Amino acid sequence: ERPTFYRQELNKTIWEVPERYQNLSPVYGSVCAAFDTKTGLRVAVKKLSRPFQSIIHAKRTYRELRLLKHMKHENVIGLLDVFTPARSLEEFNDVYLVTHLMGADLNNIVKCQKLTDDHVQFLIYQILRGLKYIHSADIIHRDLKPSNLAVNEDCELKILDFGLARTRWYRAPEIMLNWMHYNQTVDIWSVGCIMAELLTGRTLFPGTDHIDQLKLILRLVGTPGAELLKKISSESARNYIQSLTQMPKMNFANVFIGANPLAVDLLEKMLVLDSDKRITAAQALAHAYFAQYHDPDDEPVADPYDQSFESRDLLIDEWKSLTYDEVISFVPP
Ligand SMILES: CCNC(=O)c1cn2ncnc(Nc3cc(C(=O)NOC)ccc3C)c2c1C
Repeated sequence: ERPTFYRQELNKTIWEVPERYQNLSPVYGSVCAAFDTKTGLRVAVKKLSRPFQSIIHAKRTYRELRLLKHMKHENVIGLLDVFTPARSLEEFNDVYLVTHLMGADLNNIVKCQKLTDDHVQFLIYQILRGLKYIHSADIIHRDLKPSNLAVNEDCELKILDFGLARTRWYRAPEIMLNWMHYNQTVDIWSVGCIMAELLTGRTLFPGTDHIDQLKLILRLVGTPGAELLKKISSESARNYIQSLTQMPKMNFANVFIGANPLAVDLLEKMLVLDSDKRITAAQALAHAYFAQYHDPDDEPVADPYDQSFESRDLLIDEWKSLTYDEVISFVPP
């Protein structure tokens, strides 16, 4: 039961999409905003770039599609559709993924603007809820930031681009210097930088380079204590820390002047150097800063997700064909 595609040489790249998708307006892939005719609903259409013209892209293509098909949560971007103009696995070299189009990202909401505590509470609460879900399926975002967080006019939020990362202002210090083995709280640190910027209106750690980034982070969290350093195996990481000039951790109360007391408590719990001791998503959800929204019975986790392919070393065409299977087997929500 195929459909009828049309061609749009607009962008500097050719778009070949189904009839229902009209008024393509451009906005690892090029994305267009478009108007779905079948639903009168505005969507986001993504054309994957050279999905199968390199082994890394091939695997990433398969990875992104599996994740989108499996993830069903109100705070995690969902897949409306996936298609290709190709009529056979031999013709397949293009992949399109369609999503809901939201009104704005977080990069603009705080665009030189301070929010209200309730606004912040609600935004951060949804990130944590969507994060708990993703983390439960054993997926980590890795590059969470204002731009991949999509919000609509009613402040309802969805997480974008998770699990692909397998733009320095939101990365955990341990994932930046490559020291102490990282865990899921790497996303918790990003949330910290985002929640802070949401309350203050300014970028928490607005670095100008890798080295200068660690500077700012350490200016606030203070240099790693003996407890942390003793757990750091990397010699190169140890040489760097031991070479820095000692610095005390600041009191977040005298940093986040005026913010709701509990906000500062949650913050302090999120912006910790010790990944071992950083609060988790599920744990941050139970925090009192969220008593108005917290609901232990409406904070779902993900059904088991088979990721074994991650340990696969296949050929481009093997990845290509597996994707083709995911494409044709797709059924809309
Ligand atoms: C607030 C205004 N902006 C938007 O609505 C908006 C802006 N973009 N930009 C890029 N991609 C978007 N969606 C998307 C995300 C993934 C994905 O997340 N796969 O990675 C696991 C896959 C395909 C698509 C189409 C997107 C949306 C929905």
